Amino acid sequence: EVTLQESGGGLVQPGGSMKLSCAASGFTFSDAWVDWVRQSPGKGLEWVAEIRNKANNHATKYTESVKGRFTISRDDSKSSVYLQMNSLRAEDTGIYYCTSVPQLGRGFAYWGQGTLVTVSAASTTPPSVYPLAPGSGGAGSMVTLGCLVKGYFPEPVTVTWNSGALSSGVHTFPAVLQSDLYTLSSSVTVPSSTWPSQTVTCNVAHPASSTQVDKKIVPK
Amino acid sequence: DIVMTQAAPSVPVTPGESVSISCRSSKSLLHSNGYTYLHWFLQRPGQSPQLLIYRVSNLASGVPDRFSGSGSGTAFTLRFSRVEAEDVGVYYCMQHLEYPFTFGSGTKLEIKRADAAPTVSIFPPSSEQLTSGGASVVCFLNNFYPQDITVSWKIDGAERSSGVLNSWTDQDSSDSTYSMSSTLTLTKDEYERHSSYTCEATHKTSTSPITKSFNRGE
Ligand SMILES: CN1[C@H]2CC[C@@H]1[C@@H](C(=O)O)[C@@H](OC(=O)c1ccccc1)C2
Repeated sequence: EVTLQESGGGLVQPGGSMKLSCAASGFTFSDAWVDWVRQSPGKGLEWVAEIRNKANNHATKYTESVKGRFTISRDDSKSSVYLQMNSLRAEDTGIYYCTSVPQLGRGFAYWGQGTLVTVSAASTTPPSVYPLAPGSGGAGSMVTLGCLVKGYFPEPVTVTWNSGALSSGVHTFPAVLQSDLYTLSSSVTVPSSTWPSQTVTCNVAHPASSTQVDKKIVPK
Repeated sequence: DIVMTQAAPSVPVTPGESVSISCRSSKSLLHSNGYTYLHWFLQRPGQSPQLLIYRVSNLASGVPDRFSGSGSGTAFTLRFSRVEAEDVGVYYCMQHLEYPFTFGSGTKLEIKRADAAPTVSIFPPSSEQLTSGGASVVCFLNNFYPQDITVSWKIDGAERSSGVLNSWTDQDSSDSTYSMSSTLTLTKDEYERHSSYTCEATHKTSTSPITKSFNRGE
């Protein structure tokens, strides 16, 4: 059962420090050469650093733009690799993925889920959540409801509907940033026979501020 | 640095047909050890990249038989024997010969399907938002195809352009449609100075804009 799980990201001050971790399991970590790749709009996927295995003297290699600022390291006894990031810049903002080359010629075979790093002096702010219910009477066959999530920072927020029980007719859109901070919409379409007879609630979480909010969509 | 080029920024394909994606390197990726270090990855919308093919033609574990790769030196091709609607995503090639490792810019696979008009819904500001001094009017243009659409907002018939926040979803992996959210951001004071709020969508499926509107006074 192979998995790589990154932790340690989130909002960080420009010029500040942050150390990402990545825990491996399900494969022989000690033989693998392990790398960090990040993604940004502007470069797409970008290789960051690599640390080799003990047999290859744990050697490290870094991309030019982070050399001297980032340090990659590993602790085979905990099957983990780390990326200590110093002197953080806006160009360092992106999703960072832990990935490994388990054996010679295998390529980046296993990847973690990714951890968003946002290099910004702005501060963490919770979201407000507003139900979006139809103006008129339904009918017809299907009705669309929504939840407006606004005023939060940084990304991401997770939105579910009926705690996950409704997912097939949901579109949670990318958030938009402007003066009010982030603003995101999520819509859900269900039969007119489901709502308003059944409770439809959107559940919003914002891990940065540890905010959780459940809002029921009620006919207006 | 070695430069990886994926000319096509996207490629449109109909489910059931075969298709190929090309990648070129600026240097031969053939190593002294005899292996060619070129791999292919898929990144579905909102997920991490995942390896599809390592060293030109070797399928990775769990990858569908429909994928294959070929190529040599500086030119490579990823092929699908039969595409499926769930194949939407961005496909990247990467050279793993020299440091720094480098990736192509990716080619987005776009599934072609029958045209579909948007289901357009408009929402007056929630009373909860109004008590807080806010008046965002939200409009969803959902499940439409092809992907381009235009949205115009009108307040008592006059067009409004500033304060509009637009967001688009990636192509749906099950039904190959696209959706868009458009929010007109107003303060409560501004909201009350007028009464007609319309979200008008123009899309290839109709010669007439699709209009959804309401009146504040109701
Ligand atoms: C061109 N080579 C060089 C540099 C990139 C690529 C890669 C590869 O050859 O697979 C490297 O080695 C590994 O990543 C590896 C070796 C043993 C065990 C686990 C991983 C060796």
